[PDB]
Amino acid sequence: YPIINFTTAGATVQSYTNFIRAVRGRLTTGADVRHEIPVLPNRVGLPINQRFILVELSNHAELSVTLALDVTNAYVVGYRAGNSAYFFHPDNQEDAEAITHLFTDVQNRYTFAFGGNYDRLEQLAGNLRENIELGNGPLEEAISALYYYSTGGTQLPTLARSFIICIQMISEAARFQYIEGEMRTRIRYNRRSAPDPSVITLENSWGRLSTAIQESNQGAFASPIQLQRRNGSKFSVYDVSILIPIIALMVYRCAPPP
Amino acid sequence: YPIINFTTAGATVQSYTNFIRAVRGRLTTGADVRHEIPVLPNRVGLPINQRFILVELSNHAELSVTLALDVTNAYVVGYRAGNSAYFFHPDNQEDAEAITHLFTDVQNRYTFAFGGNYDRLEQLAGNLRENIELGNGPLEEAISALYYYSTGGTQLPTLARSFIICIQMISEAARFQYIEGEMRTRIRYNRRSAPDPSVITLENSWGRLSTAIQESNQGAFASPIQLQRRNGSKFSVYDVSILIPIIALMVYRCAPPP
Repeated sequence: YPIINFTTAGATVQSYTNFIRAVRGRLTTGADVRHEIPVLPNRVGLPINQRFILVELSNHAELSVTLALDVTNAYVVGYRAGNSAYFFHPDNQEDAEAITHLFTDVQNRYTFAFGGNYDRLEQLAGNLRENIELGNGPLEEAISALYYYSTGGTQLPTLARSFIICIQMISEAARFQYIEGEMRTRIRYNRRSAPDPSVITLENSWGRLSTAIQESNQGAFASPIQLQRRNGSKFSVYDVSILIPIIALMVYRCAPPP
Repeated sequence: YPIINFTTAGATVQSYTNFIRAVRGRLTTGADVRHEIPVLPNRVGLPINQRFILVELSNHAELSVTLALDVTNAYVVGYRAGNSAYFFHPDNQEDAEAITHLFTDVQNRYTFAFGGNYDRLEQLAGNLRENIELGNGPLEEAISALYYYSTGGTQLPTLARSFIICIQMISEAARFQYIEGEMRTRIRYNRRSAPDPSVITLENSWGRLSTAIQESNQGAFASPIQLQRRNGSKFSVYDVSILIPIIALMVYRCAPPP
């Protein structure tokens, strides 16, 4: 499977930008663009040989970890650290079967009993997304926490907090140009901050937006989608136009009409 | 006032294309673009020195006539042929006052008792738009009919039929890329044909479309606009997106929101 590498050591908005750009390029085929927004491959018919891409993250402590992303949704399915492999609980049989093709050479393959959705992970971490700080520093630390879990070194709540960080800085940033933009700013000023309501609402709405756009009438939504501005105020979306510069990838919801 | 010249003598899709492109360039300031579609100047505040542009049409018989277009709507207000000037009946006082600045040097200025809208003109011509043929040949003839009206040579129904032709090949073609496209085809194959339902519906809907677009929610229309395909079948418009490559200019309906 394709591997993309990134290192938090001495990262810059440019090195981070190139990274997210490469991930997007690996996730999508260019075969499906809907209102200038690329759609991810459809799960039905997709061969396993083209089901995942790996992201090898390294940090300043010289520790490495490899995350596995499912190409049909940009979801982090599991990771490899040294000799072990951990996978979130598959939510179906095809998925439980697909992940058997990953990190086939690791000696210890483990499957968590919990899944990788935010609700579960915020529960296991004891903090909400609004409270977990994002930035290069938090990512640097997450690579170590994820790495040392494999050696008895990391606690369950820290494993969960670390995934929450990795998922927003990689998968969420790859899906939304808006969110990747928020990360680039944290990196530029070396800030470390929790995500505001705009980031969180977009994260929560990715699937609804992907459906609304794909089933819009010439780009017009049948019913508006309410989002939030950085200052917490509501803001309705009625057309795919305002989202073109905000959303980068869409999950496959339906075939395009003639 | 700016003058654009066109000659039907030996015209080609290219010479016709350059012409309509030049007219559009004179009509609009570039100061107002709404969803990638230029909006014509607003009548309120517009100085008379920037109220019109003249189109000097010449034909193979070496006859010339100069049409006057109102910049705020691309409407043909009148023409000059030799020593005389004819103006459709102004529908208000500012307009009756504005046209007093045109063809000030002609010796005989006449103002028709009828206006220049299609309904009136189809009545005076004794035929509907669907029945009057369009092409370079029909335009060539219209320049002569319009020219000889000034010398007792043309009959009222022929004057009206000739305006109907000039207006669709100049004003209507300048407003819609779609309609200019239909003319380019007539010219290329030297066809001469009456306009189909698609052309006519677009002509009829220019003002509604200009309002719907300008008052759309992020490009979404509050209520759909029904148009017709070349084969007479209805086709609903819900978003400004499908019109971007169809409509070239819009009449000013309202100020753009923040």
